[PDB]
Amino acid sequence: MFNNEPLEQIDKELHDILADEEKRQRETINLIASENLTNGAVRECLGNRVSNKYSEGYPKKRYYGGNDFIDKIEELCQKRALEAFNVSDEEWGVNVQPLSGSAANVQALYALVGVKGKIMGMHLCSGGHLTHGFFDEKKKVSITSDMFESKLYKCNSQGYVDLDAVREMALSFKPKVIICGYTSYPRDIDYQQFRQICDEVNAYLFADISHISSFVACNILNNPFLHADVVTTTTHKILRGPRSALIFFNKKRNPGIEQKINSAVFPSFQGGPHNNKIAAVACQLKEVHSPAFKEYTQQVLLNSKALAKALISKQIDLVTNGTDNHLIVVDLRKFSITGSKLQETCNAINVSLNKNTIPSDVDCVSPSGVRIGTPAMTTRGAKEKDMEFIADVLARAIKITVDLQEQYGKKLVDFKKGLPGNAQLQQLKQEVVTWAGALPFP
Amino acid sequence: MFNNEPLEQIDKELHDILADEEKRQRETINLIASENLTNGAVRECLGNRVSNKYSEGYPKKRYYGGNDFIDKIEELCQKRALEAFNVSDEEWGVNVQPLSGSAANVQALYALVGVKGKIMGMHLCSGGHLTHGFFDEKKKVSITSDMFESKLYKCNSQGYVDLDAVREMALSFKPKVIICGYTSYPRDIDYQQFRQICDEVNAYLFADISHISSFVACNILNNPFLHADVVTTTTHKILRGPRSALIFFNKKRNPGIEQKINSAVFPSFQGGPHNNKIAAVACQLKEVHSPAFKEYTQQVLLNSKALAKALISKQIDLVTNGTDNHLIVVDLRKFSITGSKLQETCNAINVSLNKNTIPSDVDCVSPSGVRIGTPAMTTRGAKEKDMEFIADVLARAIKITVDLQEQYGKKLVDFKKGLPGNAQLQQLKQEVVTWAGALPFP
Ligand SMILES: Cc1[nH]nc2c1[C@](c1cc(-c3cccc(CC(=O)O)c3)cc(C(F)(F)F)c1)(C(C)C)C(C#N)=C(N)O2
Ligand SMILES: Cc1[nH]nc2c1[C@](c1cc(-c3cccc(CC(=O)O)c3)cc(C(F)(F)F)c1)(C(C)C)C(C#N)=C(N)O2
Ligand SMILES: Cc1ncc(COP(=O)(O)O)c(CNCC(=O)O)c1O
Ligand SMILES: Cc1ncc(COP(=O)(O)O)c(CNCC(=O)O)c1O
Ligand SMILES: [Cl-]
Repeated sequence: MFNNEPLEQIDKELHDILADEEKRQRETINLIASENLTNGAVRECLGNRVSNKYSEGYPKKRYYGGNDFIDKIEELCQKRALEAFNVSDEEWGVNVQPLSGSAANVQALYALVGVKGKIMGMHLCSGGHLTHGFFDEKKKVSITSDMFESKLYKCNSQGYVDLDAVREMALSFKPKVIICGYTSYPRDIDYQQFRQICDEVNAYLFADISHISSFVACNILNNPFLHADVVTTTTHKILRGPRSALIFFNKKRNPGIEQKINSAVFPSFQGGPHNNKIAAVACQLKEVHSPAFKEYTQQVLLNSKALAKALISKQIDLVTNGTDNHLIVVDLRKFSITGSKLQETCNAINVSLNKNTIPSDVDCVSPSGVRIGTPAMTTRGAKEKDMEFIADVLARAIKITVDLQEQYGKKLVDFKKGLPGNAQLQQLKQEVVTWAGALPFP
Repeated sequence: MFNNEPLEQIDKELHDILADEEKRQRETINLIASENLTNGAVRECLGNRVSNKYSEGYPKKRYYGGNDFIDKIEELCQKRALEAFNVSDEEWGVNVQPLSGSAANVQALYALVGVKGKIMGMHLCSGGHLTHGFFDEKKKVSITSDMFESKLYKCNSQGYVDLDAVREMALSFKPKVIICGYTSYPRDIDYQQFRQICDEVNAYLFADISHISSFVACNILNNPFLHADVVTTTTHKILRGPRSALIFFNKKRNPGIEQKINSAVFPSFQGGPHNNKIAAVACQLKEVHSPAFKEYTQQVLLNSKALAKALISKQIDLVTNGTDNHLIVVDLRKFSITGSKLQETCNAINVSLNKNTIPSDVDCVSPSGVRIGTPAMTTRGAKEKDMEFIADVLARAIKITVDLQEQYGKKLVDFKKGLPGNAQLQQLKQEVVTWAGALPFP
């Protein structure tokens, strides 16, 4: 007593928009550091009938009948996750049920410190995530500044983590958790140094490696698993999985952490797991452990380096003057434009990026930079030689933005009046489209 | 630089388990009150490339480029949602970003009362959800008992909500929110009466209609939208959508509630929306508003009434002695067996149900009932006449359970040694498979 005609038939209205979306993705230079493109197999898992099953709890201990094959999927995903990050199931545990990065983080922090517990994270404007305790004088923007007592460490004026500031703050504030691993941080992290500050104050070491996970799995960047108590990561960014998350926990350093984290995910926060996600994660984690995926990840850093190098060669300034990873933050102060303007300009030419703060940004109403990254385009086969074009396209967009602002003014509503039908923008779009639309698309 | 082989080729291990899961779903009598089967259209949305897009924020106010077609999908889903529940966009608003029911509830409660705020919900044992403030003597089991101050009202010894007890509790405790609408409650709710109790003590009325949503839309059961300040619902149960949730809020009764709820969902709790979910939710919400779907939902209640009636005709006791909705709770005290034993027995014959408390239960270690429901089997085409067969199968399972406990003992670990290779169970399983396997399966 259901309707089984295809999407296109049942809902032509929705099917048009999705078809539109697919054309825009195919025809965009996607430079969002946190985006990627999933393969057909990951998307086959996400559409699988396994999302019909309620399976609250954990393997073998399910509050519903008929969970025998769901248990195998969930245990396979845990296995592959410990394999991907080169950890022993004797020493490390992983919860695979968290619905996304933000949920995973609030859950993991709750497990460690409880309500009113103290945490330390990097400030938003310095590259930290919302879920690392972010707040404003005006309000407690994240739940992690409200359900917990949070304190925020800033980076220095060059953009680097200042460990002397982290230690000083940890000694006076005495948090139970210090969060490192970030959202728009272009350098690697001295986890050992964090571990040393946490041992000093008897605080847990939380590493959120969502943005850099693939590097950690492939041994290209530092490994927080040598030093960290908890490691969270989303699966949808550089790792190239579905939208989901993983909480890793060190049983050897913290006996009984396993039950606290598992009880935090369920029944404290979540109800039913999303088994289509877990399937999809299982599938991508198998790809992650092959040497082919390591080649992809290597290519991501090779593209990021080149893209950084080409922008500097066109007199564009970068936070920390470079990158150790997949992402760059461009400082736009020398052109007297905002990242909010460059994002609209770039949207008009099919270039996807985001506005981003820089260390000198006092207020998020006008961020002075944009963040870009290479995972997505590296998935489409762009090589090092291809990065000069992207750098040229971004250079041209900055210049057009400067022209548009001169003509129409620094007010954002006014600036947008300048964009539609602009002949250079139409010309740049056409160039962007022709190159992007040519690339392999999963 | 990706692998585009199909799922079967890239990951044969995982593909087999999923083919196994599909076979088990096809050949199971699924009586889980919270489960259903999605059509191929909803599953096409869930596997769509729209899940590649980061779109943190709300339509038009997005922190990333390239969100033009995502904004249309997200505004289409909100529109279709308000249409489905027969509310005007001038008086009612809806957030469509919550990842699941538990998230929706914690977010909505936070919006209304904040950390340390006071809430009242129905106790777990009496049919309430975990997210309605559930705790026990030993621990704050749900975050809704810890981040909030919760108190729990019980149903009477017959299983019905005791409004007198809710009034008494509200006057002494003075909560800021009262939650009604439940997980294992077999009757309809007098929301007006709740609205009257909330106006007395200036509390918000929260209706969680996850289990009865299709009835509320189709106008078969009482409508909490006439009375409630907030309505939450999952989209994966009787409504038959993907795994997601909706928060509805009453703008007329509560000017400014829109911002509170939207900011609670993001950036307080969540990060990026899962756009494949929102597409999927959009698709099914269109079906929900059709006359075909009302027919389905009427059939759910016609099946549930008949199933109640046939079980009573075989001397099986039901909590409240019947049902006004899609679900029944069988009291197993007269047979001296537990619901945990009947769940295993039923799992051995491909009958999916869950163990469930009844009002006399003092421990969730030994629940005295099972909950069953008709949405799933109703989706497979089962009519009123077919409920006698389901009732026959359940009666036989209870009888076999009694026999096995007699032979092997009351101990749960001992009882399971009875189940494998049991000739009658093999006979019953075979009978279950034959009827289930033949039905229409989306
Ligand atoms: C949207 C989002 N989520 N997590 C983030 C962001 C980022 C972000 C968040 C915000 C943000 C989001 C919600 C609330 C607030 C507070 C406020 O509006 O004052 C800021 C703002 C910006 C920008 F550039 F507009 F200033 C950026 C970006 C990755 C998009 C961010 C930065 N910078 C960091 N560090 O992390
Ligand atoms: C799994 C789950 N989520 N929300 C529920 C449940 C239900 C449930 C939760 C629980 C439950 C879940 C987690 C933690 C606890 C506390 C404890 O184990 O002591 C109980 C137990 C049962 C049962 F029957 F085993 F006793 C049932 C069922 C729908 C499965 C439930 C009941 N009864 C109610 N009212 O609501
Ligand atoms: C370090 C980090 N942790 C957690 C999250 C949360 O992920 P969800 O969106 O799945 O909640 C993000 C999101 N990253 C935002 C961005 O870089 O675009 C992140 O960058
Ligand atoms: C009334 C109610 N509200 C919210 C939720 C939470 O939904 P998620 O599982 O999607 O978090 C449930 C789950 N229902 C459990 C059951 O009846 O089987 C529920 O029954
Ligand atoms: Cl999903």
